[PDB]
Amino acid sequence: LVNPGASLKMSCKTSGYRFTSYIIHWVKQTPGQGLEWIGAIFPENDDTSYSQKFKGKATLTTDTSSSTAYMQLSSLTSEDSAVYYCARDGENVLDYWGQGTSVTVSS
Amino acid sequence: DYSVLYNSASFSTFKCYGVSPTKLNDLCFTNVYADSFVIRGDEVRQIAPGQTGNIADYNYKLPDDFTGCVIAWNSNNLDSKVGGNYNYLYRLFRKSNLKPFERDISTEIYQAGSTPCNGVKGFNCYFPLQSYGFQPTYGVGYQPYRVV
Amino acid sequence: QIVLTQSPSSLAVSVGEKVTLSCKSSQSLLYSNNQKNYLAWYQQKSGRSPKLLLHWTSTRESGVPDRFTGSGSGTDFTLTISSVKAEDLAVYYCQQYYTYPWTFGGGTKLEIK
Repeated sequence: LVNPGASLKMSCKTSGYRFTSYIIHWVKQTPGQGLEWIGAIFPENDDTSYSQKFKGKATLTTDTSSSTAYMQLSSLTSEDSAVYYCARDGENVLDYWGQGTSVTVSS
Repeated sequence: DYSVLYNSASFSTFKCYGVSPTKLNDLCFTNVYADSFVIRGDEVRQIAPGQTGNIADYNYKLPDDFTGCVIAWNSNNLDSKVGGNYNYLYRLFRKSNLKPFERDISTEIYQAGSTPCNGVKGFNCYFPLQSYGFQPTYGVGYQPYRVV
Repeated sequence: QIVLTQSPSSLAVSVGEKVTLSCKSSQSLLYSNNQKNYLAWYQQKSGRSPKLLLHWTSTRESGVPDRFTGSGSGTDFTLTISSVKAEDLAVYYCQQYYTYPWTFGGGTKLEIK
């Protein structure tokens, strides 16, 4: 539960697979709408990649010791509430596109 | 004569693998080579038969067994600069590995993602050759060490 | 910022019936150096993680039935499924793989008539 303008942090860890991927991905899908790409993360130098629509609202941080990708969401709105899915990208898919967490935004 | 090059009191470190440093004085050798290069301070421990990382795997690959010595000293003067070193470079990432005793002189672009690089950059196409940081005002791990 | 257009809105397919779904890209997703089309096909069952079915439009995913076959030339990309089953029904999407920014132009619900 996040009020409009609140900051939300989401973390996911790959299970059964130990790193071995050169990209990580974030997707926002509202129910009844198609998946929309947000940002891509790089294991070494930070990719710092953001979609133009989500630019300035999304921050990407990766910690090797934590082994979990971090996404920070700011200026949340009723339209913003959606299911966000942690994902990755190696050659194709290797159990890297994980599940999603529902977000509800209300005062 | 490898006896006068051991007690010369002009080297910082002198580690020998396999061959003892007191037995090569009277031992015959077929071919003797020397790979002279300068690295950072933290990269000195990586030069060993059996290590891994981003420098000992993509730049200078070392075999599993080594029958020789590792000569490395400190300069930090007569060379280097104040405020940053902008003279030498070193490869960081590489899409493919390298066999031991092999030199890579190709200025390729590392492909992190699935988009084709080599020429076009902007996203998932970073520059592998990085710059050093030889500054005499830092500590010990940031000094240039010439490893031969 | 190439948006991808995918049609139709709905697909009515009987069990054991071949179906063809096509996604059109505004710009060709073939890289000149490799001369290879870039695109990804995704399956989206309800309450399930997004899953890649076909990659590059030339290579099937590991542990994926030969019934799912995709052929794409230039801007036009086509995915053909055969012997459709109740488990198979899902939303189908086309993801551009050619260049950043990534655009999800996928978009086709699958239903059983």
